[PDB]
Amino acid sequence: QVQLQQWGAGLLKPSETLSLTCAVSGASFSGYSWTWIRQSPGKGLEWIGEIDYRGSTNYNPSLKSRVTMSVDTPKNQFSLNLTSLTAADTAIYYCAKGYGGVTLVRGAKINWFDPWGQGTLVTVSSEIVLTQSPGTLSLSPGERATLSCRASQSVTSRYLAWYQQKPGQAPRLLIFGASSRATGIPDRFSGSGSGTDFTLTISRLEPEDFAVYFCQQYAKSPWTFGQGTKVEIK
Amino acid sequence: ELDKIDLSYETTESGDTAVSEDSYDKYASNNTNKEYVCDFTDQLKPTESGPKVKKCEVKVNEPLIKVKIICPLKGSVEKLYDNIEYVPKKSPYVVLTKEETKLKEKLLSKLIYGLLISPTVNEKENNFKEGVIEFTLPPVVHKATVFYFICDNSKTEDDNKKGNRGIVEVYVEPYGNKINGCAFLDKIKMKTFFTQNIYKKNNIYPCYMKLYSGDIGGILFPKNIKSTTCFEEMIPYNNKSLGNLVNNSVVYNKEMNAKYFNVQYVHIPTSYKDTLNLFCSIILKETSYLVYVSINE
Repeated sequence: QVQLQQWGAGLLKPSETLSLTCAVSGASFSGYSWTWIRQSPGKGLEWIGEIDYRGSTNYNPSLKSRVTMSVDTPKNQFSLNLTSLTAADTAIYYCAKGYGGVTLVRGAKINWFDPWGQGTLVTVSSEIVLTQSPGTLSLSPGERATLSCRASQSVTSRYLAWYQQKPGQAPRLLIFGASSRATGIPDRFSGSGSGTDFTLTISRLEPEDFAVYFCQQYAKSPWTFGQGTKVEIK
Repeated sequence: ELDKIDLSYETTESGDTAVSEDSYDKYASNNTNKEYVCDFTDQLKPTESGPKVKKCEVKVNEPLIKVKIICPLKGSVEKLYDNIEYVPKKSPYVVLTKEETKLKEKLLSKLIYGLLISPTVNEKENNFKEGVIEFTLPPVVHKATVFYFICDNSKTEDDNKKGNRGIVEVYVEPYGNKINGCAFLDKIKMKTFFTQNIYKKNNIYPCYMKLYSGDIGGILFPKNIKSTTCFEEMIPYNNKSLGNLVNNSVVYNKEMNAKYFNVQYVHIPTSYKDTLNLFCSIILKETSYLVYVSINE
């Protein structure tokens, strides 16, 4: 029953300051890396930063200058402050629970994000690169879909996760560790790969399995996503 | 006996609970001063939702941290822990490390040089059989380490309720370089951990550990040792124990009863700003060695 309430002013003029807050329930505020993620038109999914109950932070080098995060551990809340706003910052911002598990691999954290928050649209107006193929699959029910995710450099261990984003919804975790089904995930979703080459296989498609699928690496910070693969009917 | 590892033993974090790693209930230890505590007394009771996996993350990046782990005992409350189990049974001398998604038994003393494991916890034995185990981490760790304990109650059944599986994962990050003090030697681990080494056959320079406010000192005592006045009966050359001489200092392994490493450490408080020049001695059986401690010279 992990819920993530999210709120903050969404309609801002340029150069103003964005302020979002997220409140956690059903989970221990200690023991996870509370992260912020935005989905912009064109740019795609982008990891902003993370913060734990002790106040330690990790920010994306691209947004590092303008991003500030805080925690109010008594109330189980954590907050984002993006500054010097521009139109490129218009996007859907997600509160997210990062697993935050420790690993002896340096620069790596077992940090797939699940569950995501509902999302907040912010409108401004008055590294390891993962390349997914194809960009779009057009298939009918009962057929097998095979998706690819290729990294610019080797992903240490198998520190890769896959996400499903049904239309109008936040992403939900499908696979972690490249090939481990998450809780409540049907067996028709299979993950495979290691190193630089990974695939997600949907064996027998069903009408709701037609969504956008993303890969994410957590082997080298900043955590990065693929551009997405859209699965549609034919 | 206490330090006997089974090389064939294998388990997984989830054990036989069917819970995937994304569904663990992770939380942090209750940290107070330099004591990190993972208490499972209230966490593993049989629940409707069980079996749940409850992982307590112990993250250490500072020296001389003491880790306490409380695992409720069978019969402490009737029925609720009737089939409880803990792993390794020889904890804390034996811990679990992750090798290929698998957990296998490893000696904690070989994972971390200098680690203090006392024989007693609160004048009860230092074993999960008494419900509690403790160990103090050293003032220096060079390589990152991750070891686990298990306190599993998922096999306990009460009507339609089942207990939870408890995991403690201790994560030690590197900290420190060398310990201000002396190692009386006869591995490279013994030679690289202390600032001064003292060889038995031909020594020129006696032990001279030079401390300042906030610093950590230590002594690796000779394997063959009769007695030592060091840190309990000290001689100022300017209330004879170092505790009485330096209010609120702390000495680790006062009783020299910790296994493996015949070491005691000292912590000078940052508050202490006065100057002090002390002497103690170490007696062998077969000669004796002189120890000179200066604080804030």
